[PDB]
Amino acid sequence: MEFAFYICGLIAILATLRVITHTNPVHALLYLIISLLAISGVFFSLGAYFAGALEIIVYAGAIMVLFVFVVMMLNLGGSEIEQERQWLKPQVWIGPAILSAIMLVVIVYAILGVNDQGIDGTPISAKAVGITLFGPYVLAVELASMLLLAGLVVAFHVGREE
Amino acid sequence: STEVIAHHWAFAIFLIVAIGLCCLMLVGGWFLGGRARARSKNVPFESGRLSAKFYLVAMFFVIFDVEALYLFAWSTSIRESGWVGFVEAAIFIFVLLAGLVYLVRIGALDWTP
Amino acid sequence: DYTLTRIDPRYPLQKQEIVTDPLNVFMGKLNDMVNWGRKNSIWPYNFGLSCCYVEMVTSFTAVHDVARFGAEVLRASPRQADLMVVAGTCFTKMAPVIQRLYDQMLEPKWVISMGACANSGGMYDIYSVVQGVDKFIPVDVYIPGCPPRPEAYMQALMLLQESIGKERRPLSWVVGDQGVYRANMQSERERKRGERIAVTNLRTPDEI
Amino acid sequence: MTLKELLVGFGTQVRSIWMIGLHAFAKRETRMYPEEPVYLPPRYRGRIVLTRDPDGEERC
Amino acid sequence: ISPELIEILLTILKAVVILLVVVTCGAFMSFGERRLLGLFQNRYGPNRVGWGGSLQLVADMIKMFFKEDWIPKFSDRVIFTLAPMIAFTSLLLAFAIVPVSPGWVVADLNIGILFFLMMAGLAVYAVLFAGWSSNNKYSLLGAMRASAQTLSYEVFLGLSLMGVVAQAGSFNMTDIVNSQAHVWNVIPQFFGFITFAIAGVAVCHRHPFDQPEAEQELADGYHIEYSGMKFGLFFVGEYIGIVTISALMVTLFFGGWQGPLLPPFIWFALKTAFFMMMFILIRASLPRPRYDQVMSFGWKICLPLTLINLLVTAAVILWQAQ
Amino acid sequence: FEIPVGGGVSDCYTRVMLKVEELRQSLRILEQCLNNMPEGPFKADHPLTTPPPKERTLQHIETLITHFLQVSWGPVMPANESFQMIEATKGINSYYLTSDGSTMSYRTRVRTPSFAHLQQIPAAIRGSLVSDLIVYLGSIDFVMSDVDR
Ligand SMILES: CCCCCCCCCCCCCCCCCC(=O)OC[C@H](COP(=O)(O)OCCN)OC(=O)CCCCCCCCCCCCCCCCC
Ligand SMILES: CCCCCCCCCCCCCCCCCCCC
Ligand code: SF4
Repeated sequence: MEFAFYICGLIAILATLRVITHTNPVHALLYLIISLLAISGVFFSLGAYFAGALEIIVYAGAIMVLFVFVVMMLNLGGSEIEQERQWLKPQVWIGPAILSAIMLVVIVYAILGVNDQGIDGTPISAKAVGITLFGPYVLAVELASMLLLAGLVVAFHVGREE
Repeated sequence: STEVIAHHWAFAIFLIVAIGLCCLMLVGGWFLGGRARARSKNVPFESGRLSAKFYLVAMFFVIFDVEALYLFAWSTSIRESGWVGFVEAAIFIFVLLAGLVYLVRIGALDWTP
Repeated sequence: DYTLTRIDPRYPLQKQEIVTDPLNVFMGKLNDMVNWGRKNSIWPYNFGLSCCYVEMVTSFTAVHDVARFGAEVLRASPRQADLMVVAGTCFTKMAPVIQRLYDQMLEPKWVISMGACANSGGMYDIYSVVQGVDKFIPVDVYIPGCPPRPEAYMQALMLLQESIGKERRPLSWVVGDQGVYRANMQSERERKRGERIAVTNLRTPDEI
Repeated sequence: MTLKELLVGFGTQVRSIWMIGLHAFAKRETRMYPEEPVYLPPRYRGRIVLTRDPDGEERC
Repeated sequence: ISPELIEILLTILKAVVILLVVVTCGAFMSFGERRLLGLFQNRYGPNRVGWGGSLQLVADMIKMFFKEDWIPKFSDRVIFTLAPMIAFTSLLLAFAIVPVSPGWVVADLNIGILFFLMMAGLAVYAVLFAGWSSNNKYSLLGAMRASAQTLSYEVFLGLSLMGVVAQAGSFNMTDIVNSQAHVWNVIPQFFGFITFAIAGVAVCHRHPFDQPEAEQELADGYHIEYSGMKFGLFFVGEYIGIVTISALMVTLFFGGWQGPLLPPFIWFALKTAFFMMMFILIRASLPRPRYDQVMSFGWKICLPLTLINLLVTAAVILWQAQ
Repeated sequence: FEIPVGGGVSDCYTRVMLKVEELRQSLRILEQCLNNMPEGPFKADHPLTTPPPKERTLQHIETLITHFLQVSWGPVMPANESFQMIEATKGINSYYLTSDGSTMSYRTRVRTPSFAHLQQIPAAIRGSLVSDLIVYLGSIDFVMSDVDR
């Protein structure tokens, strides 16, 4: 339980670090596929079976398939991306990096001063999530379907060839 | 228990042996066999911008697959949720089918010109 | 009775030299089993050119069943195919395309010329026809006929099969001699002349 | 398409599958070269030879 | 020496035996593809390499091992090497949750068929990566068409599964195969039967949905640049996927290993092999539809059919449970 | 025998059923030929019949001479022009032969219908997809040797 969680977290952080510091869109997309697999391994270590299963079903199975589809649309062969590599110049990235660094310091200082007795890792089955989803969270289900409908119709209206 | 950790180790053994078998077969394919050189060997097979309906189909799949995951969560607890959950899933299905009918009737799913 | 050929970029860019047979019994058994596996699964290239291709696909059907020799996969890409069958006429416009399709194939590759057109230009001694496919690519097995009958194409397939069964190729590209060895087999003419001469009578052409 | 065309299409696919199975329960049409020799007609145009006189001389 | 370690080693040995049997029957299903097409087309197929052609597959394995393995210089190396790996391992791991016999299962997961669904997602990743990595616009458009097809059928694959999920009441394979102890699931979930059959055929790159044989004349197949053992990896992955979808179908709709008289593994093998022969019949019989027709049948027909099937299944289940 | 006709639209299916009905009519013609088959000569009695019948070549002298000068130099067609078009398997195929009185054809013109069909191709396939193009190519009944020759 501990080994899988820590290994998946380590390769997760390494993977997303390789995503944000890469120039090839397909290579970064593959790296974040690996990262999402790692987040789902973290979820399975924590006992959230439905959450990690769903991360590989749609988060690592549907949305980024559309991402690769758009990369296939554009055929990004490195035009106006790698010819300057301006995001690797230290005068560009050092400032925002120290911004996110002091933000991370503040966030982990807030996290480290809270109670904790550990996570027992008892599995939460998909039937309990289904019971709660169509129990006290029914408005969330229907209005999230409405949200998906709104995203669908706007993406249709904008993404047209004509 | 002993049985669950035995099944977990069997699954891990399946994982690593399948990975090693596929990688070993590719390694054997790449290692063996002599190599050739030619001029048009490294040119591609051409025997000597495309439309965004692919994106529209994929994004349609994304949205309908998220609504499908909602149905996946519902399906494992149909009996325990009672008739009220069935009714709520019925407005869910009605909204989904109304959206699909809308997409059909506007040529969004109609690929042909 | 062997020939050593190596390629290194007038076509073709290779030279043949007469070399004796060098053929460790472990390496010999490995070469025999490699050649057996190569000859029992020959993957031809689906290349539709002319009449002889129509007779090739007449060999490819159920009434002849070339599939029994493991030669029925018929890949449409030159990369996936092992054997190139030039079943047609080498026109001047189609000669560079034929050359490119031969170039895109990978070792090991073999060449079967089908018909008098691919053999020597044949009956078309004309301005727009290249007199033979051996002018620019090497050829392993020649078939005469206009078109050769399908069973003759299987006969050439077996001919290529025992040609492969007695040739030496490198097992790996990192250890050993990389040159391709091909046996100089005794030709079918003087081999079959022992029984072709003794033919005395044939059925008269007035019957079925 | 309507529902009628859908049922008609399903029926035609099932019919095609059934006829392919019926041909699968038939006899093989393959002439097994080279184990079975090819029957060729007497006037089949094949290998050119030079024949002989009945007296034993060459006829050319 | 300890009985717990003995049980663990026996379970590991059972899993390894199952995996080796699956890959060997995938290669033997390549051989059975050739032989059964020969039988169905009034011929014999390969029958001269060994007795009855049984040693042909060894010859293809030897040839594709000792053929030159070549990665194009213009192609990206890592994605080119990676795509057949995914196309193999995704459907192999999709098999990995099938219960063959009581006491013979690799992983008795609480999810199962969900893990099959995410391996199908990995399969669409495999075809997308194989298409993009070749650096060829023909393979680019061909694999885009194939990937859109498999998306358009993977959208309702899970919803066709959901009827059997509703009848079983859980996600585990053992509960699914034990809910068919009285009546086989092919009878109530007949719409689930046809929709899952169509989705499994389309998602596994099989006729009449196989893109590289859909248009060979445009030379736009995404396998066109793949050769050597990568090509054999692609076909072994496809045939292993045929075996996987057949075993999934047997354990889902046909009662799995449950049988009246024969041992359960014999019944499982017979039902799987019957569905493999059904694959041969639909490959050799069914003509290939046009691409927009495939889009229309995937979206406007199959998905509402799965939704209505799930609604009717829920109504019947709650109505029967007083 | 009967000549089939379409409804007025030249779909691929219409051409396919037209060729199927043509196959049935060809079976009818073959049955009619098999049932009542005339008995007589298999070559003409004209002196320009090339070659003459083989047995008369083999045991008569002027027939041997006619054979000798018709297989070696060739027959001397008088200087004239001739034309003949027939219904081939793919349409109408025509031969136009002009002779200058020699043993060779001064001009040999071969008209083939696949030439016209291949030129017709862009006027009908415009505004379609590529699978319709493959179906149209497979449903024309052409060959490249017909077009190019
Ligand atoms: C382990 C699981 C799998 C086991 C193997 C057995 C199952 C195999 C399933 C194979 C699935 C193949 C699906 C093919 C769908 C094609 C749909 C399509 O696009 O059809 C187009 C066609 C014409 O469409 P239209 O718009 O009318 O065109 C007008 C233009 N002139 O429209 C039509 O032709 C209409 C009819 C479309 C198809 C109807 C449904 C057919 C289902 C497949 C056949 C099943 C037969 C039985 C199998 C064994 C059962 C035990
Ligand atoms: C296509 C089928 C693939 C099957 C893969 C797994 C094979 C497992 C074989 C197990 C054999 C023993 C099963 C338990 C005992 C019951 C049967 C006894 C007689 C064989
Ligand atoms: S050899 Fe004869 S049959 Fe073959 S392509 Fe040439 S003309 Fe046609």
